[PDB]
Amino acid sequence: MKKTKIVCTIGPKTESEEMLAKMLDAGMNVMRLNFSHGDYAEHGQRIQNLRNVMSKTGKTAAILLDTKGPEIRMVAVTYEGFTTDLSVGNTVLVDDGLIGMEVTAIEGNKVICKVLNNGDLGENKGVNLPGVSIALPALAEKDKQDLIFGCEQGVDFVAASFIRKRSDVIEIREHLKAHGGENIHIISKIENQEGLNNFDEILEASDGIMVARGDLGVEIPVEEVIFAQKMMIEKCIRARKVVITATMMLDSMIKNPRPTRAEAGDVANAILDGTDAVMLSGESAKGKYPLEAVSIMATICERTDRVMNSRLEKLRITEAVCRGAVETAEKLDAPLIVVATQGGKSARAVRKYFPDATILALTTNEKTAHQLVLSKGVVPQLVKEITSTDDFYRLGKELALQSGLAHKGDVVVMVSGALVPSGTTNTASVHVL
Amino acid sequence: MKKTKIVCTIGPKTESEEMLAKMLDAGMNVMRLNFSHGDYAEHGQRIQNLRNVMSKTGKTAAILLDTKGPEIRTMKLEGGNDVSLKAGQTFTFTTDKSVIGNSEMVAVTYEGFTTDLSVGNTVLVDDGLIGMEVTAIEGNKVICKVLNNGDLGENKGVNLPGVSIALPALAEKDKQDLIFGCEQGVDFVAASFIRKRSDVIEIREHLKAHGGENIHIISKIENQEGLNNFDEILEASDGIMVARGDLGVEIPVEEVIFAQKMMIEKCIRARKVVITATMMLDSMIKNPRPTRAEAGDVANAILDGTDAVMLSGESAKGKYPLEAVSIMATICERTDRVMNSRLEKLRITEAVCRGAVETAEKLDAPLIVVATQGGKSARAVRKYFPDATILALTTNEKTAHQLVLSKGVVPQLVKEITSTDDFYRLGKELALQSGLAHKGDVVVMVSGALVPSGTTNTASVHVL
Amino acid sequence: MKKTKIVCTIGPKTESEEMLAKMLDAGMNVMRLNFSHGDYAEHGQRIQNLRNVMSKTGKTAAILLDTKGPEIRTMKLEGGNDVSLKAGQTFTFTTDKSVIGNSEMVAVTYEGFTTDLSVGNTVLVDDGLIGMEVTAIEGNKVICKVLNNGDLGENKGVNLPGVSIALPALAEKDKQDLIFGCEQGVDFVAASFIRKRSDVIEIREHLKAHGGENIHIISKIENQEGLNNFDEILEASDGIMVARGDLGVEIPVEEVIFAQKMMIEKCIRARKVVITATMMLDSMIKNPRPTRAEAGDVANAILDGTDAVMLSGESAKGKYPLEAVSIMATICERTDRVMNSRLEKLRITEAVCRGAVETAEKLDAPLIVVATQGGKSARAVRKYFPDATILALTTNEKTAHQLVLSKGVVPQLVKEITSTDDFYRLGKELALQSGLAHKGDVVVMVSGALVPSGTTNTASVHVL
Amino acid sequence: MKKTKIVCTIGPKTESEEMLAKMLDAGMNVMRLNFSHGDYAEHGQRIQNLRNVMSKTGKTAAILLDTKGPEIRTMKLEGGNDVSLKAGQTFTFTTDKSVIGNSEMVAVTYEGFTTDLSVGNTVLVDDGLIGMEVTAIEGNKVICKVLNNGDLGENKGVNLPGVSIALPALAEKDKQDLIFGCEQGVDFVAASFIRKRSDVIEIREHLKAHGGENIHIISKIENQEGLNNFDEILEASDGIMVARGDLGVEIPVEEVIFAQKMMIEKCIRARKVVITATMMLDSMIKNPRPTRAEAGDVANAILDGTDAVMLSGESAKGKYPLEAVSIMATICERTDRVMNSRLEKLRITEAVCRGAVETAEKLDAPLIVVATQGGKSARAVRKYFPDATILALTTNEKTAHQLVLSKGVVPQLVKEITSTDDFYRLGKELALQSGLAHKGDVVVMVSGALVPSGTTNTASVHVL
Repeated sequence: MKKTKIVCTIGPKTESEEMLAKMLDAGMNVMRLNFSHGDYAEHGQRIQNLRNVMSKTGKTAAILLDTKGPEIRMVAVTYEGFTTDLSVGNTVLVDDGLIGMEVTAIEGNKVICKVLNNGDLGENKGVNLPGVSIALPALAEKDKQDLIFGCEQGVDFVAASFIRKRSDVIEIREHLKAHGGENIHIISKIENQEGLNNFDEILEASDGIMVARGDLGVEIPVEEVIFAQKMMIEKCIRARKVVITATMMLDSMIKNPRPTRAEAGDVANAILDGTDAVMLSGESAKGKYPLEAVSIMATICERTDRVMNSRLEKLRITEAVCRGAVETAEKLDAPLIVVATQGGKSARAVRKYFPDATILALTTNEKTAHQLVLSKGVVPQLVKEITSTDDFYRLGKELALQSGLAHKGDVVVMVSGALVPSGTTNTASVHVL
Repeated sequence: MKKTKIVCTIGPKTESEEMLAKMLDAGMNVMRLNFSHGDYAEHGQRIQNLRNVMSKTGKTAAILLDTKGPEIRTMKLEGGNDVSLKAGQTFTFTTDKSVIGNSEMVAVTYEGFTTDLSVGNTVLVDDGLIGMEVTAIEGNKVICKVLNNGDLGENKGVNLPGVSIALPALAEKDKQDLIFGCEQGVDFVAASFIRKRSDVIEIREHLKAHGGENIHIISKIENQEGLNNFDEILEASDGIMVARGDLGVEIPVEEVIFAQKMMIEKCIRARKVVITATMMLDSMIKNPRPTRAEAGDVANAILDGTDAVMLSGESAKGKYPLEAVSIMATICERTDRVMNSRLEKLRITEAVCRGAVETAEKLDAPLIVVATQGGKSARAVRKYFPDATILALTTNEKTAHQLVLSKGVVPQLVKEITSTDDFYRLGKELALQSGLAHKGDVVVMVSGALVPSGTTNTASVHVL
Repeated sequence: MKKTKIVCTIGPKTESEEMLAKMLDAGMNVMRLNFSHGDYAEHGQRIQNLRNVMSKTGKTAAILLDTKGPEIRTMKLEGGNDVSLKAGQTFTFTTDKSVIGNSEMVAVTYEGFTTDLSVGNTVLVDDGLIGMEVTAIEGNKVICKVLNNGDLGENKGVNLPGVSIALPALAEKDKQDLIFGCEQGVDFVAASFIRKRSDVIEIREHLKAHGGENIHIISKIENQEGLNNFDEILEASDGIMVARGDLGVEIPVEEVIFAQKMMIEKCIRARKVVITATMMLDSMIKNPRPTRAEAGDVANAILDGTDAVMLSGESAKGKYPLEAVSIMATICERTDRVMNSRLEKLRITEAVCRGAVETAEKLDAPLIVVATQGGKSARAVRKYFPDATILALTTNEKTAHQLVLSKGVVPQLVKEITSTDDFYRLGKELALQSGLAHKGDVVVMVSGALVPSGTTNTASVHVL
Repeated sequence: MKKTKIVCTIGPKTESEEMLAKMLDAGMNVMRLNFSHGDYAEHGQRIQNLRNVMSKTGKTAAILLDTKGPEIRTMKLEGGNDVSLKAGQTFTFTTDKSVIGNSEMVAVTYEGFTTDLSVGNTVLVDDGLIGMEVTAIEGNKVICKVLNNGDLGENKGVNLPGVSIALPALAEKDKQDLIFGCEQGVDFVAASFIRKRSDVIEIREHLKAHGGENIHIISKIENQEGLNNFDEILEASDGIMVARGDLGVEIPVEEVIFAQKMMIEKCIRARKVVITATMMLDSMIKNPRPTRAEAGDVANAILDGTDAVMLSGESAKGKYPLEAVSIMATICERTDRVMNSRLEKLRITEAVCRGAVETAEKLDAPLIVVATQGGKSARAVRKYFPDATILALTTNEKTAHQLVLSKGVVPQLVKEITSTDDFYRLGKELALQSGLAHKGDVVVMVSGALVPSGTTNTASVHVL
């Protein structure tokens, strides 16, 4: 059964309970909500329906909120500081890369440029200032209400748009914490050369990364974009942080109930690079065939996961422990690695080595039972309490057999923290069911 | 410099010497002649031109003749107008080549469309535009049921999943194209729609009848039968062309990457070339820049491990053909750059050619000089993805051109090589001459010695 | 500090408390009681002196009772006068125990001497002093030709190299000695002349009979038959004593090293103690420094991988016992200090314990703390030759004592460990208080959880 | 069968063509002439005797000159009677070679005794028989306190544990020995008591002045100074002899094995021969079979990786010199048999030669044919302990001689090789001819090509 997770952007064609239950069945794991449209009571109801389908069925799913972030769209440009922040020689581009201009003069409220290439300029096009740094907040007074709605509803993840550096992340995170959303994970969307160059620092600040290669492409040389993707997936796998692969996934399916062979290859290679999750935007949100897309997407995942291997080859404790747990599991042919988590780090720590076995992750934490839904190959499980290391062993032996994920006489490797604080994974323990 | 080779389909937009020189200058290595169109006088000239440029410049290049192969076409419609088909509708295929079609029925060029197809099977028209499962067969008719909405034009292609189409390996015309190619002396022949071992042997027997015994046969796997017979098809051929677009029509979508990755992997093991072909930078037929999706697709096939990536319409008829070769070259360069050598029943040649590459690497040699007759040893070194350029010395002119298709090899025609010490002596003179290395560079040299041409058996480390 | 354990034979010149305490200081770990000698009253006070030194000092040692064994000896000569035998002469052994021998004939204590032997067989008398070849077995006579000049004394040992001897597993006195062994509650019994599995089973039965079921049987391999059946013998035993001198008078000399190395290796694999025993520092029976060659042979046996090295008469009855222990122990520390862990069907215990050592090494842990009931999981950890010391906590005393014989384990006896977390709390307390580790140090802790005695399943890492 | 080589000391009881011939049959590879004994006529005849046997049989051997070397000895006693020294007594050595001593004073041969020694230093006399500690040095007297009881005889050896002695590199008769050594064209010279690089540089200059520039210098490491300077000594030597007995009287016991194994390790890595030399089978001087412990000591020295193992008194002045060679050789065959290649700063020869052994093993080659001018490539391929035999081809007869000492090489003097292919051609003729390999065997062939003497840069695989 598939291991990599499917994020499905849900809008009004798909928000019903009956569809949401269908889409969970087809392999949806996370509802993405893209607040570049809609009204709050609509969205608020879109959440409740999923949360109803969840009670009604026993399925887990996570909720992820998208923020739009900063934009810049003789023509008239939205951004008043355009003239300040641009510089002589700079390369402006309009309409996702279509026309490139080089800045010759800026006088007053005017950036006068020389057009470098032919193109048909229209209404409301994108302006990209590659290199150039923009003084717009990561999170402007306008998208901030989106966030607050998000904390209020208690979404699991926030994907933040147009992240260019550490500071940006920290400013999304200081917002959330101002409103009770401190336990909400931030996924940073690298959509530009600046964010790209600042990735390692964007990565230490965030909880994950959304690889938006479409957006990124506009800004950097084509022959660099896959390599950006691969690097960022690899850097995320190492850090133990979720990474979604997001843009241009199965786009044809907004018009067709079957994907291009080049889309499928492109989704399969991202999974092979090592993602946690693959994303469906309009295919599930606006298009004519949303349940078709989730289902083909799920067969691509399943077919791809199932040929992939484990990945075992200062040195840290959690790293030694969790690498041994997976090495030992596969050695002993265990179907499962059963893990105790508070905030998820150690289910994430095990997953980093791409286990054959399923991670069944026991938490008493609700947010982290949901959040873990976005981690590759992980099945979260909310438990009432784990009182001791032997209790954990005893409980997880019950839930493993009970899970149907293993049977009597199966070997199961159990991973947890014992006499340590939350941050750490420190003991591994093999058991026969 | 780029190690993977670029095969460019030359058309009349590119066939000139001044444009062919530019293409060799942007990074084209192999000229593909698509005999699904054109004529012998034209292709004859396209050949002479390249041979002229290669003479004019001193560049090397290979010439690949692509066969059109067996097809099933639907034929003509009433008044030559497209008809609109619709789901659940009965449609019917007729074997009568003079029945003109409408939205109820067409005729198909293939006389055994019934004799072969079977009640229940899938029929797809215009490269999978329209799908249809069979519900009956009677007489000269395949009575079908239409599964989705489309418009049927005239003369469309028919893809018959599963159906062992008993069409022959060589078309009526295909034989005369092959004969043209033997006469012209082309280096490779890429043969379309290879379903089994016997299909290969039928092209090889054809070429052998005509002085083509030394021509390499690149089999195009374009359907499920060919896939299922890959290992045997590969034992029989000299290389493989992965046709992704074609296979995409023929097999489930989630299988194609894996059909590609699987075929490239086995080609490398077999020491035979592999071209990754359809659906590369097709957008560049209208656009002077590629998709991010396209440049990505290309990079992943180089990373999978191809020898060569192929330009079709983008260099044959597209509006921006020199741009394709250049961005296709920068993608190559960029990708090879970050690739590693892969070193981790005995075979003497595997043994020495793996050592010689592992040593090159440890000693930081710029070059591996290899001595070949038919290219095997240079192909056997290439199998471990050396960092080092393989400079391969031949006295055989054909295998000198043929070798231009292999990854990161640079062929060089030499007068004779008289002995093992002479090889070492001559290859150092040419290694310095090549500008691929310099004084005090180490150079591993690979060759056979007191052995027949099959075998590569000795290696030698030299400081220039 | 040294990791390989020293077994010291205790006799009357070193049996005192003051001396026992010095030797414990020098490196003694195990007191061997050789029952070739002494009475039960002596060995009893011997055992008592050591127990009082352990009381008074908190040192732990073990007590290993070494049987004398069944034997074939020659018996009494005319007048008690040694005789000189000549190369080539005839000589006869007689099963007849009444015959007072001379220059032509002796009696041997073994009734089955004619049965066991064969024409062509070699008989060695007095530690291979004299050899002879069997020329005819007639009646109660074995008639031989003398292979070399030598002097026969009374009551000499006989070795039948290559021959199976149907002597019993235990001499009569041996059975009477073993019950004393049970009474006294010794930790080990080393059983002499072990030839086959059945011998070991017998011995186990005997001890089991007298409440001695927790006493470990160390099988002494002293000849070819025993070497032949070593695997099935090691299976039935708790460990092995490699008696090199005996093997050297029984099997070809060039074989004895590989006998030693094979048996230490299979003991390590089976997770069972091995003692390297005879001919260690015998020169120190007379001198206060060992030979160069003596020092090398001990060192090589530790590098082979023994748990323990043995002193015999040079700590029991020699003139420099305390110097023997000391230099023995300096060879020990010197050799241990340069050995490496050994990390490279699959079981749970082996998987866990090898992860324990491997992780310990990676994380620079001074200590691996194990909780044992019967000693196994300390021995399972010891198999990989860790750099860390193994603190092994038991509530079981006999095992706390037997674990003293195991390479580089520091046993220690505890009230109780109630749970797995209790274990990790307890072992950190004792790890710090042991002075083996200090605050900041990592400590890998190994145990069994929700499993019965047999099994080591879990492992935790902690910083002190 | 065996690969490790045997140096045998030839003395009176063994010097005859009949004897030497059986010696060679039994395992002898090198004749050691020990120049602590015997006039030049004697050694001259032994030299001739051996060269006769070789000629008359086609056998190869080498001849090695073992210098006596510089010494400190005690001198003459009153009336020439042994004096018994008592522990705690005062005892003085005098630099006055006029004095005739007794139980309180002796003269020594060494004038620098007083200089080199220090209060607190240990003096040993008669191979460690009596030890003493310096209490004061006054004038030409080193006043001591005797450490243990013993009879000092006359003309006894003195060892100064850990003291740098400024005796010269060479004794006066040593120089005259080395000149005879040159006239005789011996193949090696094992120089005695080598303690710093400058000593070797001297011995080399002496041989060079007498036309012995082709003679290899084996440095004997006999004390702590030699050991601390072993890296630069090894570097200026062609090889090493480990004098264990002497190291035993000079450095801490527990340290001697390690000194051995270190020095064997470093000679392997350096591609220079190493001989393990003293106290191997000394018991066999009086006895026809060796000791268990002696057998073990030889086997371990072989597993450490020696080229050669040395006999002394056993073959020179023993009772059973041919018994000794035989069991030594059985010990060799038996141990060599169970050892493995060692495959697992970036240089050419090391790469080619590792690859060759590496390739030979993969392909199971019985044989590696090497072409050598001064033996280096034989010694380079030997470094990895190939399973295969090295058949080493030279036109140089000295190296064909010296290569006799290298582990598992079979020297072959050939009339020429004119090219690399000429090599490959001849190496198969000889490989088949040699009975070592047979039709169908793989044979790996290693040489230099387009390179001067120093370098091994080409390897080739051939089927016979």
